[PDB]
Parts: sequence; C-alpha cells; structure tokens
Amino acid sequence: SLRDIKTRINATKKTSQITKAMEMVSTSKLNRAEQNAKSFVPYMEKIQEVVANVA
Amino acid sequence: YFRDKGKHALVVYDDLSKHAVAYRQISLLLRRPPGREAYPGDVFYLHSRLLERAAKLSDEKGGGSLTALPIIETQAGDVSAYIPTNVISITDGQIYLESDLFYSGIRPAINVGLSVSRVGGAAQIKA
Repeated sequence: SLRDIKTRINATKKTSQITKAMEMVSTSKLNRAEQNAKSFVPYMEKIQEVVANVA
Repeated sequence: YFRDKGKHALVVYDDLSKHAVAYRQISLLLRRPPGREAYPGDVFYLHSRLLERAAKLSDEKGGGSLTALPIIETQAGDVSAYIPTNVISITDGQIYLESDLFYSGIRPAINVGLSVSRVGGAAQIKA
C-alpha cells in the first residue's frame, strides 16, 4: 500500500535526521578529544621518565 | 418516530461503503455519467441527505433526539479515497481503527492521536 511506504519514508527520514545530529556533535567532540589526548603527551612522557629513572 | 415523540434513538449503518456501491450499480445501469472512482456526481447528496436527519430538537419541538453511528471500510488504509473523504466531511467526529494496533495487542485498536469529536467536552459529564 502507498500509505505503508509513505509512513515508512517519514519514519526513516526522522532516523536520518537523528543520526546526522549525533554524528556532527560527535565530530566536534572528536576534534577536541584528539587535541586533548595529544596535549597531555609531554606530561605523560615526563612523569614516566622521572618515575622510571628514579625507581 | 421516537425523536418526534420526545424519546431518544440510536441508528447504526453497518457499512455505508456497500450502500455507495449499490447506488453506483443502479446509476451505471441507468446510464448516468460517471465521475471520480467511477461513482455518480450525485453520491455526496446521497449520504448528506441521510446523515443530516440525526439531530437534537428544541424544547418547542419536544426535546427529542436521534444519534447516528455510520461505518466505512478503507482499502489498504486509503482514507483519501472518494466515499471515505466525502463521509469524513459530513460527520461531527471520526474514530480511526488501525490494522497495525490490532495485531500488536492494543485490542479495541483506536488511533487516539488521529480520532476527533468537535462536541468533546460538551458531551461528557463534569467528572
């Protein structure tokens, strides 16, 4: 029936909108998280060097 | 008869869809020119001349009443069809039944987010 196809289109369109919204906010979160993880590398290296060379 | 004497009456039409089909048969065999979905142009006047007879009279006329519950069957959910849209426009409210709710275990199977009555509130009791 045409109504079954049309109601399935409206539902799938709502899911597409929902998935795109979550993808972009996660993209924005990744851009910061990747930089944040990289920003702590010098601290993680310095602490590992002092604890290892002291122990 | 009951309305004209001050009493209350209820009238149910088991299916107006088969009644429209019966009129289509007579009109095509009598050679009246067809229209939308092969039906005669006269078909809105057929159901409106019927359903407008259900009314609540004034106190000077006796205060009597007649309420109607016509029924229509839709092919594969097509509410946009000729006879369905025609009778949806005549009535004071519609109850929509879904084949989907019925197999899912919502047993009376009424679409409460689509069904409507204009008289709602005025018809009910204060409680």
